[PDB]
Amino acid sequence: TSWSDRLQNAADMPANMDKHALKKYRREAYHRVFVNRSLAMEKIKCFGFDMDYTLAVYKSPEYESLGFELTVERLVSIGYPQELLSFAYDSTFPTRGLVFDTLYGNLLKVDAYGNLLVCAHGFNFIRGPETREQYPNKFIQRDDTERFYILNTLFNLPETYLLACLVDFFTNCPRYTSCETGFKDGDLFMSYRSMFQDVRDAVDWVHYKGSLKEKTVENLEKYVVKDGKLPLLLSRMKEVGKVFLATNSDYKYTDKIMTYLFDFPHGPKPGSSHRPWQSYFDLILVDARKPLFFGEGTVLRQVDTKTGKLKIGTYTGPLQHGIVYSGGSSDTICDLLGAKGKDILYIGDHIFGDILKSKKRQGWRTFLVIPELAQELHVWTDKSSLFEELQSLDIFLAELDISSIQRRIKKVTHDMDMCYGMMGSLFRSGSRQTLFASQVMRYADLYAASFINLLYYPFSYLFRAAHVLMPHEST
Amino acid sequence: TSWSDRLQNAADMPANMDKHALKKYRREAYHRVFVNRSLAMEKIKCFGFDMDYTLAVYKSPEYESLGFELTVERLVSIGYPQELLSFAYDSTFPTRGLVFDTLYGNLLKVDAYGNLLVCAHGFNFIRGPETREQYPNKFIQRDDTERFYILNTLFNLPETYLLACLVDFFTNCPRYTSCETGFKDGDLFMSYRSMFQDVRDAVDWVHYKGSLKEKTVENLEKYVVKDGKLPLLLSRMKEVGKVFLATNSDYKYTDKIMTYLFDFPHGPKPGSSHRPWQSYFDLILVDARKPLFFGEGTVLRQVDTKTGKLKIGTYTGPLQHGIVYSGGSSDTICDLLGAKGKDILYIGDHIFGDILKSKKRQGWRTFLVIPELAQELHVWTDKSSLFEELQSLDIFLAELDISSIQRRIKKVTHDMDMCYGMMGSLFRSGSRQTLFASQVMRYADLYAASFINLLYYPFSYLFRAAHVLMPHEST
Amino acid sequence: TSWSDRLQNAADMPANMDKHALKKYRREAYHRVFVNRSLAMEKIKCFGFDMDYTLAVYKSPEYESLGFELTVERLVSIGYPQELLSFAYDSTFPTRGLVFDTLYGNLLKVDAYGNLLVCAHGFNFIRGPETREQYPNKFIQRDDTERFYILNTLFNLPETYLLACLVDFFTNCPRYTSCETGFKDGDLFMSYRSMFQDVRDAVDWVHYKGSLKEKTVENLEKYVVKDGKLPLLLSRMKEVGKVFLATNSDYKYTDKIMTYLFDFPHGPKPGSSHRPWQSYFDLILVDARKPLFFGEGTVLRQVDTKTGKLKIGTYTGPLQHGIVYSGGSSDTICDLLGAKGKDILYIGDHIFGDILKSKKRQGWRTFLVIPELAQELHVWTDKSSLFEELQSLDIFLAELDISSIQRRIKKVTHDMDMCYGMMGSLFRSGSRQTLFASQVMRYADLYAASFINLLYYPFSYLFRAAHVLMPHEST
Amino acid sequence: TSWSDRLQNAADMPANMDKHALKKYRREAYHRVFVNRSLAMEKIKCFGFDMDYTLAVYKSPEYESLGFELTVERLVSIGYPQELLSFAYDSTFPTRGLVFDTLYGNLLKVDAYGNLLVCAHGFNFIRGPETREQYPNKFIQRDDTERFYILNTLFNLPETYLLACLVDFFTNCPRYTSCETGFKDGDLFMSYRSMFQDVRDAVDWVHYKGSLKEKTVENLEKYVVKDGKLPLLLSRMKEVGKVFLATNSDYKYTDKIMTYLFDFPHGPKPGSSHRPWQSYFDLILVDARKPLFFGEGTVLRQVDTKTGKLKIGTYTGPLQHGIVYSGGSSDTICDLLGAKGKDILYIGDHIFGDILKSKKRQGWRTFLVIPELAQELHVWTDKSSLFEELQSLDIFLAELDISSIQRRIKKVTHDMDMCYGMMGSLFRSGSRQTLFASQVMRYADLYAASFINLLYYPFSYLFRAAHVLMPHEST
Ligand SMILES: [Mg+2]
Ligand SMILES: [Mg+2]
Ligand SMILES: [Mg+2]
Ligand SMILES: [Mg+2]
Repeated sequence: TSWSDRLQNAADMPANMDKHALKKYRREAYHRVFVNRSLAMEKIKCFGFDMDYTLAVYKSPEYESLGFELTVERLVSIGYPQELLSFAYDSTFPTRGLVFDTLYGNLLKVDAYGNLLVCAHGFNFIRGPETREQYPNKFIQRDDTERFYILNTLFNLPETYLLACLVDFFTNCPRYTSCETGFKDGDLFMSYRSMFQDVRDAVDWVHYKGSLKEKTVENLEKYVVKDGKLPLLLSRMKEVGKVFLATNSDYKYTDKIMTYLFDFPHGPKPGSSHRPWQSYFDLILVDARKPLFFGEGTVLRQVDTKTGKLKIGTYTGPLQHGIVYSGGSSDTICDLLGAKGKDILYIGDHIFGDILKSKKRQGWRTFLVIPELAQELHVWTDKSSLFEELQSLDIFLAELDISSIQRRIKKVTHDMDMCYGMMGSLFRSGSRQTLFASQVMRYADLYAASFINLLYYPFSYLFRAAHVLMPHEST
Repeated sequence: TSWSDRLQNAADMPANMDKHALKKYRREAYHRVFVNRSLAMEKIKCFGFDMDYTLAVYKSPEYESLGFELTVERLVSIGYPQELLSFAYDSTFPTRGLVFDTLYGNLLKVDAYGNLLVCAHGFNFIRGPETREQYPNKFIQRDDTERFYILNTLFNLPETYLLACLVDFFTNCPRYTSCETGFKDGDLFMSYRSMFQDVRDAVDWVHYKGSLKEKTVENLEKYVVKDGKLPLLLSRMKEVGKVFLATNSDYKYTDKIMTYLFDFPHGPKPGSSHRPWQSYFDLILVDARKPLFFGEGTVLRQVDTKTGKLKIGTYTGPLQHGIVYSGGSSDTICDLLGAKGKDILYIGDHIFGDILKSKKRQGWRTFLVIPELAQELHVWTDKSSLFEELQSLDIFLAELDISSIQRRIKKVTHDMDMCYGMMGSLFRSGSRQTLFASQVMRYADLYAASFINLLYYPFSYLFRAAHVLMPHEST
Repeated sequence: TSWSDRLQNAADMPANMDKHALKKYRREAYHRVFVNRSLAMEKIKCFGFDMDYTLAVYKSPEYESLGFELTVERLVSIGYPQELLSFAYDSTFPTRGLVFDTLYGNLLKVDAYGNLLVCAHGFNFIRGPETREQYPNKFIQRDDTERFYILNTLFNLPETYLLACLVDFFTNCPRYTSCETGFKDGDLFMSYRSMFQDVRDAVDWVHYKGSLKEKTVENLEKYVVKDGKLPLLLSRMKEVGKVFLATNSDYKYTDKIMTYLFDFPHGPKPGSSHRPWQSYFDLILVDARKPLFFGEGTVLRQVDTKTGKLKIGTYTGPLQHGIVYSGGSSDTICDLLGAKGKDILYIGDHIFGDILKSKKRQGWRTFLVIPELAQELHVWTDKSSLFEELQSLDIFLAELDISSIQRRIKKVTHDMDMCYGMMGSLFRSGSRQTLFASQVMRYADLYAASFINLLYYPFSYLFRAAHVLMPHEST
Repeated sequence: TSWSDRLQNAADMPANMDKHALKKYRREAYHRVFVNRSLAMEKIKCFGFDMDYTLAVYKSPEYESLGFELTVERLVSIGYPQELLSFAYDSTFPTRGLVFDTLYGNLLKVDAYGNLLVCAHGFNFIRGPETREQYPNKFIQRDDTERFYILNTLFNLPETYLLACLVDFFTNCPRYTSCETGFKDGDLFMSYRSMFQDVRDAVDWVHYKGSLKEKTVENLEKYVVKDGKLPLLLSRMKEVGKVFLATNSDYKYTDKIMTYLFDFPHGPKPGSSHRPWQSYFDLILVDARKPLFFGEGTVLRQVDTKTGKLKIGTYTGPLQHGIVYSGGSSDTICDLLGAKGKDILYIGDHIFGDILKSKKRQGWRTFLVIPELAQELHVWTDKSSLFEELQSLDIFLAELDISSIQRRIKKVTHDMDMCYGMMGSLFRSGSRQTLFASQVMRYADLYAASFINLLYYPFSYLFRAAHVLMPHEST
C-alpha cells in the first residue's frame, strides 16, 4: 500500500453533496483540511493552482521507479558503470526533505535549526558518536547552498534513493578507494560533489530532453491519479470567485495532463456535458518559473494554443477569452484578476517554490498539498501507542539511573520511525520535528493530503487555528 | 516608572542564597527565566556575554534622552533647522522593533509575515483603509533591506522617536511641501530615504566620534545600572565552566564600563576581596563585529592592555593569562576554549546580531535579555482583564451582526495596547504577535528581563519547554 | 573571389624548401608574418593552436551561407515569419567586428574609443547628423555589454547579415509598426534586444544541437580548406619544441576535422608515411572554454578516445602518451609541458578569447590568424591610389574654403571603403582605424592571413618591430 | 633642482602676448603641448579643470615631505615602532606609477603588459634571475587589484618611498623575522598586505582627518606654486567658451587654495581689477568623486557658500549665478552647460580618475598635466647621447658574440635610468615604455608639463598627430 493507493481510493468515489455527509466525511483525518493560521474562506476571491503533484498526482511507486530507471540509464549512457543498471527503486528507503551533504556524501534528516536527526552514508546509518567525526556539534548550516542540497519535492524521491545507491555501490566495489570526500579509481577522482551534480544533471535531462514525459503520457492511467471530484470542486470555486493555473510545466505537457484529468464522460457532475479543462480557469499561465515568478518574474509571453509554440514578442494585451500566458510574474495574476495577495489562496506542493516564496514575497494565502500525508496519518494513528509511550518517557526523564532511561528513548524512537520507512517520518524523528515539518507550520496556512479535501467544507467556512502565546504570556 | 526602574529595584538587593529563597523568588514572573526550547544547564560548558544592554543596562529614559539630544545637535550642526533643538525625547512614543519605511516615511509595527499592525506617519496613526493607499494588501517584504530598516535594539529608541519628530516637523512647517516620498523647499528635495540616512549617520557619529561615551563615562551612576549580584553570578559560572566576553565595543570603553560594573568594596559576595573585572573571564574579546563574527569574522588581533591600542599584526599565540583579543571569529572562542556550539550559552540583547546569527550559523545555545520585559510583564499582568476579554471576543466571533462585534475587537485592542505606549507592546498588537515576538520564540532558547535571573536557578537545572505538535498530530 | 579562395590557392601548393625560395616567397605580402612587437622565435619552446578558423579554415561563402540557412530555418521553426526563408546570405554586406546595439537595432563600426564610424539600420546607412538623434556625441560605451554585442569572429558573419535582414524585413513589412526600440504587431512587442537574443540563441543551437556539424562533416571538401603544408609545419615545430592543441570544440568534432586536415596519402612531406593527426601533438586539450581557460578554467577531465565520452571523475595523472584532456586551464599546459608563458606562442583567430585574454592574463606570446587579410591586402594594394589621395587631403586640410574640402574627404573615404564591402574594411574606415585594428596592434605580437606563413621563416628568425616613441620623446 | 623648481621658474614670468613671442616660446620643449590624437581647439566649447596638481601644483619636495612626515607620525601614533620617526623623505627614490605587490612586498615598475622592468624589495633592487623565484615568467596580472596597487598620483609619492622604508626597516631590524609574505615578531605576524593597508589608511587619514590641509593652508607660499598667468588663461578661455571646475576636494579647501591661486594685486593682466576666483568659472562643482563621477555619480547637492556646509536635500534648480554644486555626475556638466562630450576638454593630472575614465566612459577630450615632465624633459634632452647609443645597440643586436652585447645593453639602460632617480624615468626603463607611458599615449589627447602651455597657442590651433598605420598597411 503506497500513499497514492490511499489517494486513488477516495478518488474513485463520486461526491455525495448532502451537507451532513460532507460535515461527517470531513472529520475523518484523511480528508481534513488542517489549519496553521486562521483563514476565512469568504475572504478568498481567487483560487490558484500548481499542476504537478497538486492537480496531477503521480501514482507511487510506479512513477518514482520510471524516473529512477531513466535517470540510471542516462548516467550509464554518459559513462557510469554498467552495474547501475541492476539498481531497482525501493520506495521504503527515501523520505522527502532530506539534505544531501556534497562534501562527505551523506543523506541527512535535520530539524529546523539544522541539528542532525538521521545520517546515512549509503545504506549505513551513522550513529551519534561517529557522526561527530564529520559533524562536530552535530549541526549543519542548512543555508550553505554550495554544500547542501535539500531534496524537497516528490520529484527528488528517485534521486534520494539513487544517491544512497551510488555511495553504497562505489564504497563496496573493489575497483575504487573511498576517501573522505569521494572515490579514487587510479588517476580519476570522483568527488561526492561531482557525483551529486551528475545525478542532478541526469534528473533534469530525463525531465526536459529524455523520455519521461513521453512514457508518462502514453500510459496516463498507469502513472497519474484521476478523480471525478476535481472538475466538481473547480466549478464550485468558479461560482464564488476566480480560478487560475500557474504552473512551471510547458503548454504541451500541461494540455496532455490536464485533458486527462478531465477525461470523464460528463462535466463537473455525472450527467453534465463534458467541458474542456480550459473552461474551468479564468487565467492559465504556463512556464511560470516559480519562485522567480514571485519576484521580478520573466517577460509575459502568449502561447499559440494551436501549435504549442510561444508567439514572438512580449504580450501587451488585456486578459481576453481563450488566451494562455507564458512567463510573467505573480503581479500578472494580481493585475489581470484585480486581486490583492490575501484574496488569493495558492494551492501547491512545493514547500519552497510554491508556498514559502508566495507567502514571504507577496503575502499570498497558502494551501500545501502533502500527498504522503495519507500514509503518514495511517502510521501515526495506528501506532499512536508508541508515540504516547514516547511522550511519557520524555517527561519522567525530566523529573530525574538515566543510564538506562535514555536507552529506552533511543530504542523507542527508532522503532516508531521504522514504521514509516528507513528514513522515518516526513514530519519528525521521535519527539523532534523536521525542517520540513517546521516549514509546513510556518508558511502553509492550510495543508491536506489532497486539495480535494476542500470539497467537504462549506462555501464560507472559517478555518480556525489556536492563538499562540509566548512563555511569559501564559505564566 | 521606566523599565530600568524595575531592573534597578531588584539590583539594589544582595542575594539571599538559601535554596528555598531562590526557588520561591524565582517563581515571581519578573525574575523567571522563560524557556522556548528545553535546555540542560548541566550540558553548558561555556557562558558567553555581550556587554551593552546585557551586562551594562543603561538607565531609561536618561540614556535615550542623552543620545537623542546629541543626535539632534549633530543634525543641526550639519544644516538641519534650529527648531530640532526644541525636540525633547518622549519615552512613551517608541516601541522597539518598529520598521521605518524609507519610501513613504512611516514607522510600521509588523507581524512575522510583514502584515501591518500599526502605521504612523509622524504622530498621525493611519487607520486601515488609508494605509491601503500606500500598502495595498497591508503587507511589506520585510527583507527588502534597501527600503525597510528594522529598529531592533535599545540603541534605536532615540532614532525611532526622532524619525517621527522630523516627519511631524517637516509636515507641519509651512516652509516645506509634502510629497509622497519627501519634502520640497523650493529647489531642494529631501526624500524620506535621504532624511533617514542622515539620522542613521548622526546616531553612528555620536556613538563613535561625538561625545556620548564621554558624557556616559563621566556620570556612570546617572546612566548605567550597577548590581552587586553580577560579580556573584559570574564567579558561580566560573566554578561550573568557562566564562567569556565577546562585545562589539572597543577596549577602552569596555574597561571603563566593566570596571564600574564591579565597583563595589567587595568581591563576589560582601566580605570578599574585590577583584578586577578581567579575572572573572577566561577569554575577553573586544571589537567583535557581530554578526560578521559568526561567519568569517575578521583577523585576530591582540589588545595592548596598557595603552588600549591594538598591537600591530595578527595574533598567532595561544590563550594565555592576561591576554585580550580584538576581532577574530566565533571559531576563535570554540578553539581557544575547546568548545562545540551547543556547549555555549551566549547571553545578549541583539535579537539579530547576538541571538539569531549565533543560532543559525553556529548552533550556539542562546539567552536573550529583554530589558523592557519588566515593564511589559507589569502591564500584561495588571491589565490581564482586557486580554481575557479579547480572547473571549475572538472566539464568539468564530461561532457567528459582526458589524458591531469587530468594532469591540478594534476598540479593545487599541486600549489594551495604549497601556504600553503609543506604539503598543513590544510583543503584540491585540491578539496578533509582532515580528520581534516571533523571533524571540524562534531563536532565543531562553529569555528573561535580565541575565541575573539565572542566579535563582540551581547549578544543573533543566529548563523545560512544551513539545510542539502539528495540527494533524493532535487530531 | 572570396578571401578563402586566396587561402585555398596558396594551399594547393607543395612547399619548395630551398632557403632562397622561402626568403623570396616570404616577402610577398600575402605570405608575410606581420610584427607588432619583436619576437625571437628561438625563445619559443611551445607552439599552441586553436582549431576552428586557425587550423581548419572554412571556405567562404559556402560555410557562412550554410550557417545562415540553418539559423534562419531554426528561427522560422520557433515562430518567426515564413518570409525569412527567402533571405539568402550575401557576403558583400557584413564586415567582422561590428557592434550590434540592442537598444536601437543598429549595426555599428566603431574605433578604439567607441566613436561611430558607420551606422546601419537594416540596410539604410545613417549619415552623420541623423545618428546624433540616437547617439549624441557620436559615441558608445563599448564595454556596456548589456547593450552592445561585438560580432568578433568569423562565426558571427551569418548573424551580422541576418540582424540587418530582420531589421530590414520588419521595418518594411506592413504587419508591423516601427518604434524606437522595436516593432509592434498588435498586442505583441518585439524589442530589438529580444530579437537579438533569439538570433544568438539560434546560432548557438545550430552549432550545438542542430545539423551544422553534420552537414559540415559529410562534405568536408565543400566546407573546409585542406593544405598539405600544415603537416609539414607541425613536424618542423616538433623538432624545435613542443606542440599543443587547445580548442573549444569537443573531441568527436575535433577528430573528424583534424583527421581530414591530415588526409593526404603521405606524412609531413610527399613520400613519407602518413601519420595520425594525434602524433603531431605533445598535448591535446579539447573543451577548453577559452577565455575562462585563461583564468581558473574548469576541472581537468580525460577523454575516452575510443568512445568520445569523458571518463567520469577528475584526471589526476601525469602527461602520458595517448592521453586527451578535456577542460582544465592554461596552467594545465604550463605545468604539463614545463613552460612559462613567454615560452608559448599561441596561434588563434579569436582576438578576444584566444589573443587578448592569453596576453593580459598569462603573458603568453600571441599569433593572430586573420583569414580575410588575403582579400584585405589585395584591395589595399590594388586601390592604394585612393588611400594616397586620402592622406594628401588629410594634410592640406591642416594647413588651412574647407566647405568643399571636407566633401572630398567624405567622398573619397566612402568609395575607398566600398571596394571592401558595404561595411568597408575590417581595419579602417577612411583614415580612421577600427576597434578591431586597434586590438590587433595591441594584443597580437604577430599576425598573418594564415599561420602557414610561419613555414617561410627560418628556425630562429627574430621578428622585429619598430620601437615606439612618445611625442615628447621624438621632439 | 626639483621638478616644481622648473614650473615655478616659468611661473614667475608675466606673459608677453606678442603673437611671434608665443609661437617662438611655444617651440621650446618645456612649454610645448604634446599631441597624441589630433584636436581642433576651435571645436572645444567647454574647458574643465581638476584642482590638485592641475591648477594647484604643490612644490616638491616640501609637500611630499610634509605628507610623509604626517603619515609616519600617524603610523607611530597607532603603534608602529618609534624608529619610523627617523625616516626622512628622499625625493630621489620614488617614481610615480609603480606597482606595490602586497603579497611579497615589492615595488615594481611594469610595462603595459605587466612585464617586470624593475623590482625593488625595500632598497634592494632584485636582478633578473632572482625575480623569477617570485615572478616566474617575469609578469604580473596588473588588473588583479586585490594583490596589486598602482601608485598613480603625485599624492602617492610619500607612500611609495614609505613602503620601501618599512620593508627595509623590518627586514634589517633584529626584532623581526622575514618570511615570504611578511614579518614575524614572536606571536604577531605582519603581512605585507596588512602593512600596506595601514600605510594607505594613514595617508587617507592625514588628508581627511589629520593636519595636512591645515599646515598646507597656513604656509601656502611654502607649499603651492602660484602663477600670474593662470588668471590670464582662464579669462581667455571664457571668451571662446565656457569654463568649469570639477574637483574631488571639498568647498572649504577648494576656496582657500583657489583664492591663493588668484591672490595678485591685479586681475587677469597687470593693471586690471582683481576678481574673485569664482568669477572665472561658469560651473563650479566640488566633491566630485571621480571616477564614479563619470558613471552614475552621486546626488547633486548645493553648497551653502557662506558656511561651507552642504544644504540639506537634493538640488533641483537650474544653473544660476553664484551657485556651487556638490556631487552629481559628468552628465550634470553636459546638461547644465549644453555640451556633448567632444565639446569638452577636461584638464587634469589623474591618468585614471581624470583622463582614462572621462575618455572611455563619456568620450570627453582630455588634457593630461604631468608636472614631472619638466625635469623628465631636461634629463632626456641633456643625456640624449646615451639613448642614441641605446637605439644603436638595439639594432646591431638584431643583425647578429652577444654574450657581451647584451651586457652593454643592460649596462647602458641602468645608467641612463639612474639620471632620473633610483626608480628611473616615469616613461621608460631603457628601450621599454612603462604602463604609465602607455596610458598617456592611449587616453590623453594632449599632455604637457603644465596646462599653462595652452596660453602659447592661438585661439583655434589644430593640434595634429601623425596618423597610425598597421604593419601590413605600410608594407
Ligand atoms: Mg508541483
Ligand atoms: Mg548589546
Ligand atoms: Mg577559432
Ligand atoms: Mg588632481
